[PDB]
Amino acid sequence: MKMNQFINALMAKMTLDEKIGQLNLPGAGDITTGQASSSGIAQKIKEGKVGGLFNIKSVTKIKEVQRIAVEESRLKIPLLFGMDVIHGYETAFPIPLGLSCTWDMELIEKSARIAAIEASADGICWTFSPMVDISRDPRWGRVSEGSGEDPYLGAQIAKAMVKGYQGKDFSDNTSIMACVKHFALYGAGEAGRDYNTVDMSRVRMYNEYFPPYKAAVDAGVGSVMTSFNEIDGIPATGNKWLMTDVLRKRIGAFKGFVVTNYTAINEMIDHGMGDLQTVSALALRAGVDMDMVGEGFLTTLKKSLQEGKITQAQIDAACKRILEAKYKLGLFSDPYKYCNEERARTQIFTPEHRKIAREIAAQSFVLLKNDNNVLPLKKSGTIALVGPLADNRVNMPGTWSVAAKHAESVSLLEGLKKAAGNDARILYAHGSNLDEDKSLIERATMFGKTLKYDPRPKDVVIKEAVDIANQADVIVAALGESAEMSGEASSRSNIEIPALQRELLQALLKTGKPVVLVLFTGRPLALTWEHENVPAILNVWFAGTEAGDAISDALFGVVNPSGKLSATFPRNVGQVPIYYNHKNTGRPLPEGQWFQKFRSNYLDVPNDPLYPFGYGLSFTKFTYGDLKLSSTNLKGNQTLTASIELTNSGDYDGAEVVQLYIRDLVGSTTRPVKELKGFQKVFLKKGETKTITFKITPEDLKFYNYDLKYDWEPGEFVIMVGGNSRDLKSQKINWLKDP
Amino acid sequence: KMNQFINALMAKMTLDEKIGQLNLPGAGDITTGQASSSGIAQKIKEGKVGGLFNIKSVTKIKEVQRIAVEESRLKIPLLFGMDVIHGYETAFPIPLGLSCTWDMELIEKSARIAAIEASADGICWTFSPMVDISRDPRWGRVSEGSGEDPYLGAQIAKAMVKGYQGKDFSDNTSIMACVKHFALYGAGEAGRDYNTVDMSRVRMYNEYFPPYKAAVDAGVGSVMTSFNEIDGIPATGNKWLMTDVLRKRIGAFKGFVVTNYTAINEMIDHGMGDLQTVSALALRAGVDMDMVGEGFLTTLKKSLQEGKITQAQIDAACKRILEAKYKLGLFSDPYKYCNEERARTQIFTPEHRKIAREIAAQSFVLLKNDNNVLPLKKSGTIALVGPLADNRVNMPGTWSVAAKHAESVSLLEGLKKAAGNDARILYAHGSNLDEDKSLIERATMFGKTLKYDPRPKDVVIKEAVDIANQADVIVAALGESAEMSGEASSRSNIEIPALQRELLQALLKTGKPVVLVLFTGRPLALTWEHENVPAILNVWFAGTEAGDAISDALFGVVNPSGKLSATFPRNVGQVPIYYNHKNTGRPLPEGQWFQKFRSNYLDVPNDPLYPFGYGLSFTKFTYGDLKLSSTNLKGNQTLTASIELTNSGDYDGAEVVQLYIRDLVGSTTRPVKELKGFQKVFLKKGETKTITFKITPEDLKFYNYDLKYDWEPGEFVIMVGGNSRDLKSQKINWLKDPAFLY
Ligand SMILES: OC[C@H]1O[C@@H](O[C@H]2[C@H](O)[C@@H](O)[C@H](O)O[C@@H]2CO)[C@H](O)[C@@H](O)[C@@H]1O
Ligand SMILES: OC[C@H]1O[C@@H](O[C@H]2[C@H](O)[C@@H](O)[C@H](O)O[C@@H]2CO)[C@H](O)[C@@H](O)[C@@H]1O
Ligand SMILES: OC[C@H]1O[C@@H](O)[C@H](O)[C@@H](O)[C@@H]1O
Ligand SMILES: OC[C@H]1O[C@@H](O)[C@H](O)[C@@H](O)[C@@H]1O
Ligand SMILES: [Ca+2]
Repeated sequence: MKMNQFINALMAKMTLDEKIGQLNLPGAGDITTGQASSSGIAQKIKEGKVGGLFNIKSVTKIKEVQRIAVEESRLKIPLLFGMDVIHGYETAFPIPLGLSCTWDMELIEKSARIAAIEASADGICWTFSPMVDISRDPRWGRVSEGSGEDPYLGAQIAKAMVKGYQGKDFSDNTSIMACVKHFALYGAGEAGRDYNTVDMSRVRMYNEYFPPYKAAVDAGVGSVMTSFNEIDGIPATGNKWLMTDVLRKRIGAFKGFVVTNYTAINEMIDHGMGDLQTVSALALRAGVDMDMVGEGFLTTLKKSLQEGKITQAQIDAACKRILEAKYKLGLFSDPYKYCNEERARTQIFTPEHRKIAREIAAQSFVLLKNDNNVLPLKKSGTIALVGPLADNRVNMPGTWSVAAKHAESVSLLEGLKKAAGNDARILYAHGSNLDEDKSLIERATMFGKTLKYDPRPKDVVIKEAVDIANQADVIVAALGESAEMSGEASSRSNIEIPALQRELLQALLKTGKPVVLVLFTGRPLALTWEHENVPAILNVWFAGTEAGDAISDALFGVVNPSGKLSATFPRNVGQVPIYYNHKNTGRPLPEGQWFQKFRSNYLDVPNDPLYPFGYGLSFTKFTYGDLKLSSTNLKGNQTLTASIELTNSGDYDGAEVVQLYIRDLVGSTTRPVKELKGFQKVFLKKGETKTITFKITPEDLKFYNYDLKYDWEPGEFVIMVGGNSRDLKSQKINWLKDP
Repeated sequence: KMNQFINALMAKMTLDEKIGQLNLPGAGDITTGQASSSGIAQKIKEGKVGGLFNIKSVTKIKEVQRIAVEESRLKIPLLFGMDVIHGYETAFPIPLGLSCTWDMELIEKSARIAAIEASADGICWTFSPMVDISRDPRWGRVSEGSGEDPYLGAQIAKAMVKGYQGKDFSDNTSIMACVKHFALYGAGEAGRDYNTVDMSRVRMYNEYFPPYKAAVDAGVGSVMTSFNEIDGIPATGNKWLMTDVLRKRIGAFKGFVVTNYTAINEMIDHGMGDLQTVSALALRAGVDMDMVGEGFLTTLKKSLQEGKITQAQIDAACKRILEAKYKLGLFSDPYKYCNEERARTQIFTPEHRKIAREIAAQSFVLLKNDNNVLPLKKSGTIALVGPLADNRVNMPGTWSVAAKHAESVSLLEGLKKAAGNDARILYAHGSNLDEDKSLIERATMFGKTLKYDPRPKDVVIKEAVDIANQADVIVAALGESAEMSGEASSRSNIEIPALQRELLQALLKTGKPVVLVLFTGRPLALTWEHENVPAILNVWFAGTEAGDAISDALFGVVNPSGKLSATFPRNVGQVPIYYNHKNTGRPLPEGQWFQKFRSNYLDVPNDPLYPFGYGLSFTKFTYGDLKLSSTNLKGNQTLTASIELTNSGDYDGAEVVQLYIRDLVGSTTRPVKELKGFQKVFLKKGETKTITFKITPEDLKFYNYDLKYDWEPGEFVIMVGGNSRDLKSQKINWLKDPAFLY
């Protein structure tokens, strides 16, 4: 009895309403433990009207709910239990944007593995993750959930995430089904405003935005979630071209199912697509399989079928897909597969898990500036820790951490005191609130992620910090955003550090003491003034439940920072969108020659971002020899070997991310000045040299041309290697086809 | 006839002579007195020059044309072109400013006068109008266009072509127009000039193309390509664009295509290949004339010998250039536009300046007028303060290459004239343009300098404050310099320069009522100014008559009647923000900012500061309820929509009544509203008039997902008011007629 036979047999037993019921993923409402079977959701499950549920927590609650299905519904079809497990379950790793800066695919996969272990131990068998939306717009709150602006890096991370979640077998009780989102183009919302209109050409979609989604699918992701945005004037959720012709294009078949985003079907009414029945039929016809919360499928599909607006086959295909996911997950052989109390008791938020998170977090930090050897700090003397983010636990996990043990996180103050012990004195001061305008603080600290609010006049509180700082040999400024300043529906028209904090920072600098800016953020910020005036800048994103410890490992040099930016840091928001893989234009500005009239440039700011893609410093220094190519004249399907000597020429052991970029000089369409095509993170002891090697083939040269044909064209290419997208060793080559 | 004449001419022509017609080189300096031995002379004699541009003075142009007529083998005369953008010697407001008149008659007149002056000076071809839609205030070239709306843009494009070209090309008072820049130029990424452009086909057709199309339908003689790529192919080499779109219908276009300045050569930089390759690409795409770069002149013959182009491609391009010259009357009289007497009497005349002054005053947009600050009483004392208070050469704005910049009327000048003996005007610099001198320098190129005060800003501010304290009202002339906009004048910051904001603050702090007369070439972020300044008059850049026109507004000689053609954002973080937007699936209900999980920001409302079509008056206008002839229509019927407008204020005035239509449901998402009509009407104080609009299914059509141009049966909302924001509305139902389905 293989899957297809079993599933066909089952569906032959089902009524029309039961098939439709499988397509329903409703909101659950409150469920009183001890009386699940008589709760609001119970009746629906009993009537076969529920295919799955989500964001229900605890194996105890889940088992009982699952028992209603197994024992009290006619066919005893078990439910899927999903959740947003985004960057950890109870143990929280850094936010995804932070994790992507590790450029370490092993660590990425590992964090996903541990998340799956924890979530599955607590009854969850399906996560709405990874989010792989490409974005070039820092205003958008959701950049925190993604992996930056690059399709290659993004695609690599997609594979790592899906593999971590899903393992080699869906039926394993430590593996959960992943869900790539949000298909598609969500990250191009106009003016960085969440949910706003998206528009772009087909050729831009294929080269610049689609690749990460495709990587997830090729990796075997089990499901796909639709996006809130329209494309070509049709909401993704109702977009047949996208959901059928692209997603399920013959060769490269996606086998899983498509679930809508939260009431995305109903929102098509607001989009302007028609009434609930109309937009529901549109969604099903497009290839949508499961309806999240809005119940458009449940309440309208029969009427449409009776009216011949949809077919039985359409309903059947969607039903079968849901049932197949359940079968693959092991639910028809054991509906309680993911419900073991002892696993939940022993495998969640363990000391070992927290240790791994701590180690992973330290490798996500990006050191953006370190003048005059300020870092690492000596573990002696006195250290002043100042800022609205110095001593707060609940913000450390950042946004999208619904299952995290927020109140058990390690504050920076806590982590610092511990690491220092009796070797160094740690002094503390609030310094300032998150921002002037209390109402902004409030909407930025939703979901219980509150900060201590100081009712005293800002000058009073600053004077307090300055006077404390004057007693220290070095100041550590913990500034930046709060957790919920990014995330969903957290768009900012201003991407600077809040004025109040900058005013505070100014006061700290004026003490004359060395200041280290420890920066908390869920997005790229505009930091020109900070870069000019602060000796050392460490971007720690949001590091998770172990933030305080991981950050202290960095500060004292237990761990040498090795992160690299996966997204461009602009000089101001007026530069947006600014990104490394751009076209040359017909009037490029020669490097270093800002400003030039009649070139492509601004009157009031240079063209360069502040920090480019791939940027990141170390406590040590890395020296690149000259790029060596095995050939500069290639023919057909040959392999080019590119190699380079890398030397740790600094004072500390450390790792660096070696990056490979390729520029296609001439094409039938304009080609980007460069695109990432490989990378390698390597650790080097002080004074050690290693040969780093990349192997290139024509596959690395391919792109989607004007007719959307994926292929490469003969001609000249530039091969580049270095420690960021700007500082590169390069060499030109000629690559020819052959008859 | 023309066809027989040109065919015969072309039969006499050598390959090189045909190629030469396609050349539009830079001229280099031509010493008046020895044009026939100048640098450009030899090339003309050899038949290598199809035309020239930016040569000025009928005297010079006459002697250059003589070279072609008397000293070339076939005597084929030249076109003479120029950027006549908003007036020749008499400067009208910058285009964006002109757009705010919402007066198509006035607009056509300004073009008419501009053609009269240019043609009188030997010019027979203008690189105008630029009709690029833009939703990005950062782009300095918004100043050259007409805002963010396709319908208003299309109406203006039509009015401009009509004004220039008149009834017949061969009139010595008509010149050939050139709609630019085809296409999509105004969507350059991050508002940085020349930067990458990218969008969907369906957005192109509904949102960006219409103005270009109206130019063509109005009979524009030529089209200029743009610098941006499209779908990864530079416009100048984009065959789909230049041939499939531009020349889709039978005899739709029929004119010729010229490249932008070295746009072919720049395709090399784009990454499309070498000069020959990109030249051949351009010719195949449908480009006919090569501006400055000489890629056509130097490479076409080789490409032809190599089979990369065809003879017929060269012949077709050459043919179009000759037809242009034929239509313009050049083969009948190569000197037609070369009359010394016309040039002496018909240019920068008192009459022309008067008209410019009239038009300018109609282009101003009154953004705020609290507590009846405006209009000013012509009595007591008035303090004029700001870096734009007393400067002539900036008044004409950018793209005013033929303007009499130095003869422009400064604001101090106009005000003192108007005040006469009735009020005393007091002046003070207040501050420089910006705290950054190198920014000032680069923002005041092309000779448009501002006098620089080397004293400490605080000393100068105090100087102005002490003057202000002597006045009963203060007039602050602040904003941009002329060349802070225009080409390659992109700004990442769209506020009034910080130094000036600081000055402004010190003025308000005097307790005196302050009027902000704002000089700008772009929308600016003005939330703070709107919050603190009693009155705000946006004067754009009004031309050579700026001071007189502005003074007309200030004292109430002319009741301001302009309305924004582009949205004013609260900050650059909202960009792009525009009125004709999609609803999204999570729209923020009106008045409800902030709402979590709706489409909105944490730190700023969704609303711009001032919406499309916004404009105040010295008086007030009351709208009655919207009357519709029917709520249930079928097939090709006419809906009549009427409304009572009443002047309920204290002054005579005009207001622009705007018609918007919303298509509620569609096979694709439809914008929450679209401008579909307008009428500007003058009303005596207390007068009431019935404004009427005729609506048909044509007004309902759009380009669907498959790019089919059609309307769909269903509900629509008809809206009327003096704002894209404040409207009377009514829903209707419109069905197809089964009988007439074809
Ligand atoms: O001046 C208008 C016209 O100038 C064009 O050429 C520039 C050129 O780019 C620059 O190198 C030189 O120093 O100045 C000349 C003339 O100003 C420019 O390329 C055009 O876009 C511009 O419209
Ligand atoms: O909670 C996450 C989820 O909430 C969704 O519904 C919101 C709803 O918009 C709001 O009115 C209510 O107060 O909170 C609920 C749920 O907390 C929201 O629409 C989703 O996008 C969001 O992911
Ligand atoms: O929680 C389920 C879904 O809720 C939606 O509102 C979010 O946009 C998704 O990212 C999330 O997976
Ligand atoms: O001078 C002719 C052309 O020069 C170009 O550089 C400008 O961008 C065009 O708008 C202008 O018409
Ligand atoms: Ca190539």
